Amino acid sequence: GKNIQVVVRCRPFNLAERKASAHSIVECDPVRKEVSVRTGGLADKSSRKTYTFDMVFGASTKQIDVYRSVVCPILDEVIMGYNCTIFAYGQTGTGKTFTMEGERSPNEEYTWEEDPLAGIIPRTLHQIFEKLTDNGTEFSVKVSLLEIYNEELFDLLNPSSDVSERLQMFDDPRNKRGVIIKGLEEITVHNKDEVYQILEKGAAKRTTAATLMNAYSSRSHSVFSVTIHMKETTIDGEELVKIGKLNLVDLAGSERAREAGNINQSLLTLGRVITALVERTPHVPYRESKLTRILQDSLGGRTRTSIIATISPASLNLEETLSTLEYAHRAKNILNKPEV
Amino acid sequence: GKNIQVVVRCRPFNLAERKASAHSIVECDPVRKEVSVRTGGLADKSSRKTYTFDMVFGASTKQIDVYRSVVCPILDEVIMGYNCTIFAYGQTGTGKTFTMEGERSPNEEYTWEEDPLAGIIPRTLHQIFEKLTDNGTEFSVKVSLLEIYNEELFDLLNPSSDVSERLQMFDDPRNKRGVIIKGLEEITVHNKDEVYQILEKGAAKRTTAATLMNAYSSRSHSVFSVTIHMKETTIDGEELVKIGKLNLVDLAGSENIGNQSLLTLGRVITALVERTPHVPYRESKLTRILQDSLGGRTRTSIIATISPASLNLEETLSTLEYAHRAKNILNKPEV
Ligand SMILES: Nc1ncnc2c1ncn2[C@@H]1O[C@H](COP(=O)(O)OP(=O)(O)O)[C@@H](O)[C@H]1O
Ligand SMILES: Nc1ncnc2c1ncn2[C@@H]1O[C@H](COP(=O)(O)OP(=O)(O)O)[C@@H](O)[C@H]1O
Ligand SMILES: [Mg+2]
Ligand SMILES: [Mg+2]
Repeated sequence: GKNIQVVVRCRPFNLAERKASAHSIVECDPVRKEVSVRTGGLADKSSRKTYTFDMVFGASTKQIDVYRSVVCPILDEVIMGYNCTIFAYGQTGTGKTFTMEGERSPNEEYTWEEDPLAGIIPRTLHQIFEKLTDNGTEFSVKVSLLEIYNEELFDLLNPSSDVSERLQMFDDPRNKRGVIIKGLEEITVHNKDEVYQILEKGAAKRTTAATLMNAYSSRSHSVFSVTIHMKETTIDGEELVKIGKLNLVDLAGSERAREAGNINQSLLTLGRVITALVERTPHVPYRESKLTRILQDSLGGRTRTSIIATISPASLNLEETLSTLEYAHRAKNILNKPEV
Repeated sequence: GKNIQVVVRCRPFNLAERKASAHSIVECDPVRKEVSVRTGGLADKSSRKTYTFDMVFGASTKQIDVYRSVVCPILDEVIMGYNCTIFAYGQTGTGKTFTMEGERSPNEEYTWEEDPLAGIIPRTLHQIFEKLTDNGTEFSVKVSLLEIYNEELFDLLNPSSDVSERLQMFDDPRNKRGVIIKGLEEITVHNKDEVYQILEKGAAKRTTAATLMNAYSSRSHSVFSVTIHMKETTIDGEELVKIGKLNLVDLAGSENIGNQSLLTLGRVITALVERTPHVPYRESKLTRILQDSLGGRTRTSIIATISPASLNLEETLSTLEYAHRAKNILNKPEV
């Protein structure tokens, strides 16, 4: 048992894999919580590696089910006044952004209920407003969106100023763990719907940075953070002031010279940090990377942390799929159970 | 190079690339025969990267243009009685098979006019029958189709034989440059479009092999060889006996670089272009089977296919470097 949870989500086939005559090599067993991969080469149909995780989601798993099993328990902790983090890890094209943000799909004007393709960020903001409104709590909601590319922090919500200028990050006088990112824009969200316009502004800026600086999303880490100030009151029950925070991280693809070197280095540090938090090993290498330094005040002070590892089912991507499963296995090691 | 030609064919964006709002990072200039890749963001950048080749084919290039430009001169030499080869090299999904055999229109074939989607293989077979009949040449055509996977040969046209059966090569006593592929099926072609029927049998065999032997086509080399026996008679002229051969190779996906067969082919080509002492023909089964071609009097051509999207920047750059190393041409002045 842990406050740290590692799960795997397999996506369905894409057109390119079909056209290449790829074959299915992944088998997902949600009940036993295992994923098995056929790794055979020429004339080898008998070899297949099996891994076990906290949860396993197959190709048919819907958005709402990932939200209910993974995010719900975590948002509960946040509402109680804690700081938590959720990561999306995997090869480019396997579903990280689909999982973290989701899509709207052409159909027009959305009621109030959640779009079936909506991701974690959208559903999270919707629930915060719904839950806090229903219980009479006095609250305020603000979000921020920064991107880490080539080890440099870029604000994706700052209206003006936009161009290039990095943002400065330095340890601030106060109790340890935290850091201060000066200038980082913090947009106040007034209603549950307002989350979609905010994302747009972010996406638009994201594109400008990719085109005029080659800061492609597939090669950068996206940190979307939501902070909640809460104050509830009950007659004959004292008043409580709480502050909660949830970091939703869409990591760079796991598959220039150092540009990719730093990426591999940032992801590997994250692995070191996680595996460390799982084993209790005093001292975790937070400082070894910009990514882990920014989320330090989220991973340290006890809280729930989850990692969603996305993979492809196709033979054409055997190598990266195995790499992703290995990385996930290293983060939190859980033995396979008997009876195949 | 002279007889060795290296060209580039960039494909159009695909659905996945659009839906991801991918950025076009390659520019193809057919007139200057250059390919440029944007590696810098264009606000700082490290500048583009320009390569020059014998020909560059943009995204709008149609099948008939590639044929008219790359194949015609080559088939002319084949009909003269020579051995030639054409390769399609590149990342899975860039157009190797679309280029080498093409596709068929889901409906109306218009029997007499080549399906616009027809690739090099079908067009070639059709032109062979048309040209030799028109000049009254006595001739016969035969074809073979094999795939190489993890250095093992598999016959795709042998109706019998189980899937796990491989072919064994042997040195040909009559020619040091040649090889004998024992038991390789050579189907006689009696008329034009009968090529499609033969291509289907091979595809069915390839599917079986993928299923029962894990020989995935995206990780294998496919070698289609057509042999033409010719006897041309002209009263008051000369009586010519000829044998022509054309090998059409659809290579394994280039992302497979990182077995070594692709690097051995690259080295063999570089050596032929730069005329260096020894050509490493024997360092791979692919170059060994094709040694009879590539050598002696022969025109050789490599069609390198690429993607224009930022999503495949990595593999596209790799392909361009491989193509440049095979035959290095100096960039003209930025003029
Ligand atoms: N679980 C899934 N269900 C449906 N489509 C998915 C799923 N995972 C991935 N996809 C598809 O794959 C594409 C690429 O994944 P998306 O997340 O952009 O990027 P990445 O995997 O690089 O984060 C999307 O267009 C989407 O249709
Ligand atoms: N130049 C091109 N013109 C038209 N379609 C192309 C071109 N290049 C690629 N495509 C399309 O992209 C896909 C490429 O797959 P394929 O032809 O199998 O080649 P790759 O062999 O190198 O796997 C096919 O769907 C094909 O129709
Ligand atoms: Mg993404
Ligand atoms: Mg192909």
